[PDB]
Amino acid sequence: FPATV
Amino acid sequence: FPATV
Amino acid sequence: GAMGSMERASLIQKAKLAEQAERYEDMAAFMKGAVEKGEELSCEERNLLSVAYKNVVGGQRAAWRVLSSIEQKSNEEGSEEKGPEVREYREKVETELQGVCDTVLGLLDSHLIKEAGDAESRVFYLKMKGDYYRYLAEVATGDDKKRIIDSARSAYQEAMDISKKEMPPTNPIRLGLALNFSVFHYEIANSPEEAISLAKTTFDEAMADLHTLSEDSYKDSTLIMQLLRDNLTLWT
Amino acid sequence: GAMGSMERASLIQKAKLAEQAERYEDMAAFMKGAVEKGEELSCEERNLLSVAYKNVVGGQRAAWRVLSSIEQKSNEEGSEEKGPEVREYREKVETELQGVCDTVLGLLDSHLIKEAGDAESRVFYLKMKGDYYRYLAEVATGDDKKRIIDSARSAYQEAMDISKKEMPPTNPIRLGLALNFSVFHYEIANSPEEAISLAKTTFDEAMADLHTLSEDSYKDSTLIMQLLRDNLTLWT
Ligand SMILES: CC(C)Oc1ccc(Cl)c2cc(C(=N)N)sc12
Ligand SMILES: CC(C)Oc1ccc(Cl)c2cc(C(=N)N)sc12
Ligand SMILES: CC(C)Oc1ccc(Cl)c2cc(C(=N)N)sc12
Ligand SMILES: CC(C)Oc1ccc(Cl)c2cc(C(=N)N)sc12
Ligand SMILES: [Mg+2]
Ligand SMILES: [Mg+2]
Ligand SMILES: [Mg+2]
Ligand SMILES: [Mg+2]
Repeated sequence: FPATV
Repeated sequence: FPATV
Repeated sequence: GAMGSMERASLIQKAKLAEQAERYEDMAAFMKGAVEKGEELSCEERNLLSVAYKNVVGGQRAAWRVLSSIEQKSNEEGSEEKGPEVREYREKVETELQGVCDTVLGLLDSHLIKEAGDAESRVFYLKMKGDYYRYLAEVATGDDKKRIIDSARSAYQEAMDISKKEMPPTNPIRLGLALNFSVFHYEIANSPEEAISLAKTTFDEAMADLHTLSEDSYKDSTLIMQLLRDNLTLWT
Repeated sequence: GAMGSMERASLIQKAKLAEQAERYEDMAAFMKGAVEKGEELSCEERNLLSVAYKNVVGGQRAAWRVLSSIEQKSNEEGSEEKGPEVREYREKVETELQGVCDTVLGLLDSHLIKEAGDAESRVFYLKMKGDYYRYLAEVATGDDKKRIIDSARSAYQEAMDISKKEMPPTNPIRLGLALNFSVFHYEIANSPEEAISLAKTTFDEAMADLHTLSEDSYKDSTLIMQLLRDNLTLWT
């Protein structure tokens, strides 16, 4: 999965 | 802490 | 409101203790209680709210993905029928996740967003609104999916528009908003080109503004810039 | 009983799914429902019950230790008074932990232990009884502490007596019981010499019985033997 904040 | 199972 | 009898300051203090103890469900309940006191939230308080709910929903999303993967394998050709249980339990986790998202969206609509006038509060809350509609979209199907997707897009877009007018390109809220909206484009809206373009433009405009920053601000901004680069590497 | 309407087999299946999803509270609720069906538990089912509750209470214990450390620092000379909040929140976590232990002990007393006649079930449940009284003892104070401590000791001792008569010295249930009873002696009963003696004797008697084991059983037993050695290294 891609990075999110 | 010591090991327990 | 189970927290109605506790002082606002005590709720905030207990949210910080719950964070240290990695008790994120408690942390979220304390922050929900704090929001329901009706006063605006400071920057630190906004981040306590977001950390708490992000951890709660993050665990739910991770569990949902495990169960959905098991469910899909049980529905492929050749697999043995194991009954309704995998679907039922995936649905239970999904309903609990949707309930958390509904709770957060309810706090934003009553009444955090409408009282948020400074960019750093309003953008933060609109980013949250996009994020929690995005989590709903991850589990939605069909036409409900379309309206949920558009609500996420609309919230992210309003946040983007404000952030571009009112924040420098290195502002960590602006950067994290762009990171997440880029992921929305890639994973939710089936718009990988838009996702890549947004991540690249965000990264490059932040790069050019780093010279204005102190050492501590530089650290905060470059951390999120590295996540933009990480995603670009995953996608190209 | 919230699980009263779900089939026993479905509860077991969902407990296994919850384990894969790292949803240990759900896993424990499913297994509690399975126990409350009234039938004895198989070996696999006993381990699903124990894994579920061990993870739940383990998180509670970790949180309690964080909060208790903060509470003690706030009560030392020179520290600033920050009000009742740390104590209150430590107490909340403590009460939830005690409730989990009371629930497990209630399942053992109604009616798992009294129907458990084979050593591998009876020893397992008596070990659990000692473990959950031990977790109560970790948070108990004063005279209540003494009676809780003696209940833990009594359960561990009955389990030890059966295990020595009915199981080989490498049996993993027997080994784990001895490991945990040794920790009880060191951390709860203020008996470090008894703890060290038990760990050493257990390790040495298991060593001498490894020759009887298959490769898979050897792996299971030596894993727990290494924990006995780890504790001995921590204590000597
Ligand atoms: C205004 C300052 C003191 O507070 C913050 C700013 C930015 C972030 Cl990201 C953050 C995260 C926090 C947390 N996890 N407790 S406090 C906090
Ligand atoms: C029917 C679709 C389009 O909308 C939803 C689905 C699921 C949930 Cl949980 C939810 C919460 C919402 C809110 N608090 N505004 S809208 C919404
Ligand atoms: C009888 C066999 C098939 O089942 C077990 C034996 C021993 C242990 Cl330790 C264990 C842990 C399990 C789990 N975490 N699901 S199943 C299981
Ligand atoms: C008063 C002391 C000696 O005993 C206890 C304290 C706290 C709890 Cl949670 C508890 C649960 C118990 C059970 N289910 N048998 S005894 C017990
Ligand atoms: Mg007040
Ligand atoms: Mg553009
Ligand atoms: Mg039946
Ligand atoms: Mg002896």
